Amino acid sequence: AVLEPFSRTPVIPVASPDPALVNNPVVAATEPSVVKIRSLAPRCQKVLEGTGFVISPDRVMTNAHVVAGSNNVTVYAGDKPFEATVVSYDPSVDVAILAVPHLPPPPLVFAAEPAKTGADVVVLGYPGGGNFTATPARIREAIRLSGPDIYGDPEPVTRDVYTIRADVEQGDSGGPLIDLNGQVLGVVFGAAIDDAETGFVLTAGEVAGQLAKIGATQPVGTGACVS
Amino acid sequence: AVLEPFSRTPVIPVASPDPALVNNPVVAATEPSVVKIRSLAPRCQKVLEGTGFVISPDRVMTNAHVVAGSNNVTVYAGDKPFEATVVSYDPSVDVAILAVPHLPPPPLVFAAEPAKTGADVVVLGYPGGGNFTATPARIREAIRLSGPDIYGDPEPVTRDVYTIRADVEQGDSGGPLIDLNGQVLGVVFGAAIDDAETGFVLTAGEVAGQLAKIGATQPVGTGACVS
Repeated sequence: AVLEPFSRTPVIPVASPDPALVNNPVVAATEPSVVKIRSLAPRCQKVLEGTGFVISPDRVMTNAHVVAGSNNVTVYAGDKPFEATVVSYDPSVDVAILAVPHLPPPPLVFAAEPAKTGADVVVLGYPGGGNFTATPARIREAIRLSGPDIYGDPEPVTRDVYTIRADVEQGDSGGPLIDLNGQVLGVVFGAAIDDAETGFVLTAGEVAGQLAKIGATQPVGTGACVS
Repeated sequence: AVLEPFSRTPVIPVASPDPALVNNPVVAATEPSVVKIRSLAPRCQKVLEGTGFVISPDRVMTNAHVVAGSNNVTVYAGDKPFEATVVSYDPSVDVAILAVPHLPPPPLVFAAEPAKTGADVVVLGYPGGGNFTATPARIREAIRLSGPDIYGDPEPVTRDVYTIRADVEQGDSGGPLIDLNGQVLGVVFGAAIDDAETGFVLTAGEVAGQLAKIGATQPVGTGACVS
């Protein structure tokens, strides 16, 4: 008889994030390029709020689920609204790119190399659709994560992610995980259900393919409401 | 005490469709402009097949649910495949428009006036992804139908539809309901669940708004897999 429990390796244990990261000079320097996204989604009977960041002039990256099902997307930078168009939308990888004419802040650069276990990193975003907040974090591990896409479609997806030790909050989706150099390590998208202090981040490598469509100008749809 | 059953008016009873409609000269004349659609949908672990029809040179109308979740759409006319691009996709009304370069058959015209109860009409399409089939039909009523969109999103939709007396088959979705003049009265999309010989057709008026995007050229997404 082979016994039939299911087991998996735990998320890599790492030290508590350094609380002082909230005051690291990288936070204030990066903040202008981290934007709030508000999406009206009457089909879903919701207003969605999340975070994005500038990837090139007039181009903002966020998660697909931050705009899924919506019919109007506004980007806020420096407490000012900017009209946005969804020009790339990928519910499998979970990334959207927005065209945002005349958006003042400069782009952030994706980090050239992967982060290492135990590294000090920072989640930047807008919890609750409120004020900009830096959330101290620590890298646990780069993993290949398999699971459903944002719609729960039949065929699962496999993506390169970081697990992090952090308290990721609703509204942080779409924001960057930055290193202490102010470069983007990935896009924060989720939190563990059962593992309280664990967040999930799409790696820079995982989202890189989306940039092939950065030159798009026409609106693409925003798909179904997330269940 | 007010009693609490639910009641509704029955679909309008009408005579059985005239079986001779399969041989009406309008069928053969319209057939070249009624195309088969095959959509590869690996996200949904399915191949989807339905029907569409030419609405303007190199432009085909079908239902959104005929291409929902797919990543490749082929149009077949005269037993030949044509590459297609989804350039408009509306899961609320349930209509997609395909750009189909160098598609030989001519367009069909939308009928200028609504059909009347009892009118002889014909459902044209490709049941089971097989051979072209004309299905005799009879108009029951033009109604305003409320219900969920194709994804079961929270907010219901209200659409102008015909109910018809007909045996609508899987694969007929997206095909035209034609009058005896060979003009398009609407787009066949569904069948009653409990009322066996009843089909549902989006009216010409209901789908007319989609034509505002007929000049689109860039691909839009195909949304979520229908559950």
